[PDB]
Amino acid sequence: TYKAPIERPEDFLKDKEKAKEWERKEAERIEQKLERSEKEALESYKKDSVEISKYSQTRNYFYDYQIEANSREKEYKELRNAISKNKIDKPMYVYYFESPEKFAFNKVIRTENQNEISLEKFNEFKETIQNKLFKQDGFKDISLYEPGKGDEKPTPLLMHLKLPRNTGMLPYTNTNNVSTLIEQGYSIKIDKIVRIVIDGKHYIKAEASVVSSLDFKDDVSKGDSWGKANYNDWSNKLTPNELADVNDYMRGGYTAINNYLISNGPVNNPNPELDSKITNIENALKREPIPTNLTVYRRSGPQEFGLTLTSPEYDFNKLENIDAFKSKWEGQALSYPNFIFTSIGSVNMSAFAKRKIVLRITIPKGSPGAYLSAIPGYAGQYQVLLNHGSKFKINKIDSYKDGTITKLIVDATLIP
Ligand SMILES: NC(=O)C1=CN([C@@H]2O[C@H](COP(=O)(O)OP(=O)(O)OC[C@H]3O[C@@H](n4cnc5c(N)ncnc54)[C@H](OP(=O)(O)O)[C@@H]3O)[C@@H](O)[C@H]2O)C=CC1
Repeated sequence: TYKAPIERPEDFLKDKEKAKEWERKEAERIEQKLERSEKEALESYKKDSVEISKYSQTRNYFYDYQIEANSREKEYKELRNAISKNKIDKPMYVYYFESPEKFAFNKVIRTENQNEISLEKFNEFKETIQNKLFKQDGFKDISLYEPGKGDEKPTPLLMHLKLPRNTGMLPYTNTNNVSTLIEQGYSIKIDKIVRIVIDGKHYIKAEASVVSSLDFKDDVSKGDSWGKANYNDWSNKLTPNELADVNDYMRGGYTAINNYLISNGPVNNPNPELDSKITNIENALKREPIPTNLTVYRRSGPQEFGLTLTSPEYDFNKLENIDAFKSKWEGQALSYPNFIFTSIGSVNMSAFAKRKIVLRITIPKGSPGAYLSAIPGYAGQYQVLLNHGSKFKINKIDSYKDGTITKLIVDATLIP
């Protein structure tokens, strides 16, 4: 067992004194390990925390070149480096106030004036967050103790998150105060909710845990290394016909196959030649299932969400359309009759430049799928192909501006 340079428990609980005392000692310790470029970036964060954090959330959805060209990128990289420089040797429970809207809870838990939360609102929230996984991204300031009478409590919802071992964590001094920065970039599940009391006021204390997954985002190189490490031998695991049908599908056969599946052709107008191809691709995706929890990205178009390019509801530049889309699709299961093309990379691609929906899918361990880019000769970038007839539970929808165009990020989980 590793002896920490500055000893602490996994949870400081309500002990603000010992927490701040440890946070000050560890801010001082890490300061010494930091680079000038990193220290300078931490000074840039103090002043412009909101814009720097908003950037770190949606930076990986732009083109590879737009990332290298952005004036906010070096600052992101340095801050990322400073936090990643101090990975925790053991877990740490962190505390932060969250909006219930972060979990698609559109109802008011309790007003500022109100002290009580009703059983009705408590149970409705529990029903909303239960059996779901929500992605948490971008730079965030967190607390190392449970807030008390004297501390700032901006929402009736308190997140009590267990950050696992090797999580990047950066404690730092900001004038007289001390704070801890995390980059996030993980799936959380809320296991239990408790109605706690802080200074004669009710608060929902959400017990959250990190459900580890691979998320390469814009690091398509690291993902390509992963996919090839696991799927460089996938071709030899298939029968000559399975490989032939997989190659044919990837080399342009996908159009006839997916259109046939979307139109319910196996029932309406059966094509036995296409049915054999489908049977073979599906079996090939079941040979070596996704070995670890893997986050994939899909540039989705309007028809996938019952819309058209001419549809006024697809204009996400009008807020009313984002609200309408969120209302209709949050908490809903999205079925794909066709095989699904996804990438290990979140970056924008030339062929899907106009696609206003980014489908961020969390593939759980053991799901049918394969990294097809481990087979040369395919138009697609860093592809992972998901089985036909897959269901995606949309947990949360977020917007962002890809220049003039407002686009959506749909946080979906592949349902087994
Ligand atoms: N899209 C991506 O993020 C990725 C794509 N690729 C590559 O992109 C190329 C073309 O792929 P792509 O367009 O994604 O392939 P699809 O088979 O998914 O889509 C082709 C057409 O089908 C429609 N469509 C797709 N899914 C549905 C659905 N469930 N219901 C209704 N209509 C649907 C699309 O319309 P609409 O868009 O309006 O729904 C589109 O016009 C291939 O070479 C592939 O390898 C590779 C990796 C990732």
